[PDB]
Amino acid sequence: LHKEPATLIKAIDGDTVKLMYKGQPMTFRLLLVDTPEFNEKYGPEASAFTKKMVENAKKIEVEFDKGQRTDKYGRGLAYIYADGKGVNEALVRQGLAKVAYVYKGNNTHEQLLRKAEAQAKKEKLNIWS
Ligand SMILES: Cc1cn([C@H]2C[C@H](OP(=O)(O)O)[C@@H](COP(=O)(O)O)O2)c(=O)[nH]c1=O
Ligand SMILES: [Ca+2]
Repeated sequence: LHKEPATLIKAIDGDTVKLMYKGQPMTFRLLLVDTPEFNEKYGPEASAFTKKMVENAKKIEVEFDKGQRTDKYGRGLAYIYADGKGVNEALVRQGLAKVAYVYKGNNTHEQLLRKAEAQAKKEKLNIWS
């Protein structure tokens, strides 16, 4: 897989973000994770965490997996990085997302994220509390 440039347009919630990618505005949905919706428990904390991560970043990158790059809603499906750090993994590591929506052929970072989830669950963090 390879990292490509993008710039923040706007934070949306825990696992969606609006980015400019190849010069066009797109909503991105983070692969392999699921944050609570804003109205659910840890929803607000998940949104705040992703917001801080992407807003503070000097450099946002998007990384597509091997499979479909857009979902049925026209959202881009990617791993997103903020100053080289995985947002997807950071959320799971902090117990603010669950590994989820693991579809065959877009699952390159599955095992890396499951290892993160295990540590968050061990630490009883947030969702796992
Ligand atoms: C993360 C992801 C979600 N989706 C679709 C599946 C779910 O369809 P449904 O809307 O019919 O439930 C929805 C979950 O996204 P959200 O968790 O943002 O709601 O997004 C994909 O198709 N591919 C993906 O990789
Ligand atoms: Ca969600």
